[PDB]
Amino acid sequence: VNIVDYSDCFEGISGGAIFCNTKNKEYNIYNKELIETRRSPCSTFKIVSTLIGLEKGVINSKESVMGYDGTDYPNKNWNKNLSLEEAFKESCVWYYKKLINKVDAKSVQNILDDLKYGNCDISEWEGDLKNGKGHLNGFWLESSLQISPKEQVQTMAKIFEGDTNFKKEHINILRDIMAIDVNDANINVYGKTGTGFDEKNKRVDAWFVGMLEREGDTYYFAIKSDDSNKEITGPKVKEIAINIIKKYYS
Ligand SMILES: *C(=O)N1C[C@H](NOS(=O)(=O)O)CC[C@H]1C(N)=O
Repeated sequence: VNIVDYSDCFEGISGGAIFCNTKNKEYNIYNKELIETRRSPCSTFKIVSTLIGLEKGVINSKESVMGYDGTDYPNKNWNKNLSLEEAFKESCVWYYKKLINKVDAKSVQNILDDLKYGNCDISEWEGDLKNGKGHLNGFWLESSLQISPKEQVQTMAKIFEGDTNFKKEHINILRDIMAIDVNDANINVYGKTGTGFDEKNKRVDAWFVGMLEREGDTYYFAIKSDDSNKEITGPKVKEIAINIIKKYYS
């Protein structure tokens, strides 16, 4: 465990980072207190909910559809019968809500328990209804389920090193749809953003979680901001994460 200083890449934004290479158990940690603090995963839960849906047969491939019903949404790309790949990349809430609501709560509880997914608390299945957004809510969106950045990395490692019971075919579907382009062909980066606002503490939950492959070595990582500035989003923390990867992990 090496404590490191990534502050320059954070460019004044409050946050922390953890990178882990499980081949040589080297843990690089910036802001240890924050890296161990549990918070809502927000849209980073799509990594796990995709695997749940695949395991239960609700979806089957990166083409799979969830039967769009014509409801009007402000994001143009949500207004279609989009595939799993598109729903993941567009963070389509209705698709992932419909997917998870086809799965019984005990199945979800047991999968989160097996993954050690933070507090594994799905008690508020409906999510944070007091925000007024109704069915555009759930236990993983600023609600009962909470996970620390370190636990995110531990979960990512368990999944992608083949240490869970999820099918290898399903893990490869997730790998494919998580791949991002960082304009450097010598590293393969995979990840997912998440954005929430913690109404209790007046702080954002801005995430980028994923993995980095660079010539035989693999690093599992989680970058997290808790800034009070509502402008700080998942996509913004992904930029920060990419800056760290290019500076320290290339
Ligand atoms: C996920 O955190 N969410 C879904 C959607 N995409 O967020 S992301 O760009 O950080 O991946 C909008 C924000 C949030 C939500 N409100 O559900």
